[PDB]
Amino acid sequence: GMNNRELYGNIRDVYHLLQKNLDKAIEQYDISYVQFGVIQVLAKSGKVSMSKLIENMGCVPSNMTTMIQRMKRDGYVMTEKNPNDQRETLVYLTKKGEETKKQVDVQYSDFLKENCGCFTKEEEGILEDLLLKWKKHLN
Amino acid sequence: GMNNRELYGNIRDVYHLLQKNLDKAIEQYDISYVQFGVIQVLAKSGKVSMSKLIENMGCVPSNMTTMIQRMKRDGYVMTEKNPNDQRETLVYLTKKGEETKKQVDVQYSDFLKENCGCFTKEEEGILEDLLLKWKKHLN
Repeated sequence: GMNNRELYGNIRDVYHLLQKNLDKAIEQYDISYVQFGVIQVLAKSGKVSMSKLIENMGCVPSNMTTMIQRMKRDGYVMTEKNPNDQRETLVYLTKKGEETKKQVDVQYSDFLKENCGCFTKEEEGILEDLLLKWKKHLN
Repeated sequence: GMNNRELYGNIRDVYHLLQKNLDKAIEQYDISYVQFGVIQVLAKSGKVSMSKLIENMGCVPSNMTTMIQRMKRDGYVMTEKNPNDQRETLVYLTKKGEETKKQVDVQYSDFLKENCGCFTKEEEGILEDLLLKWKKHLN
């Protein structure tokens, strides 16, 4: 009902304020949350496939191939055809992108503190329980 | 720290499971959350501008103009140049899109119940308080 609808709305609003505030925080590095996400994904995993990257993206945009090409010319990522399967593209961080991650992690750390630090320790425990209960229900 | 980072992660994960589950729910109507969003925005407001629509989108995709053209050929929305300002495009729902909203609202109502109804009434009140506290902090 209106209680369920009000809850869906509150969770989206908080999520959207968090992306807005993260984008503000990483602004200086000429990247947005979407490019930042790719850099985080590609640092953890090694040289993965385009498909693996799309799968590992928590949220996939409506222009991945275009968006990666932009990152390719910018010098953050490098793409190459897999010598085994010619219809597959492997993607990985360049030295510059590796260095860009290091520099952005400092602003990201500050982002999490300044934006996810408003609750008391008691409230954090309550919020954690409730959000994990919600995950189990949805998957 | 790790508490702040774990909280950011939990809120994103729940949000992403909600879009996944909504897309599954509205699948039959040949639309995704992004097209559904536009239909909801355009039903509430009347004939708005492309800019107004982009602003009123809680989350704006990386291909609005392309994505609206797709909805234009599909017959959900209609676009026209404003006779006052020629460099401005006005957008609005067609009869089909108006009818599509009616039919999707039934599945959306079921989506909210099946996905945002897992908490007790006591928990709903606690979750509401915590999420509103988070909004005030972020804006």
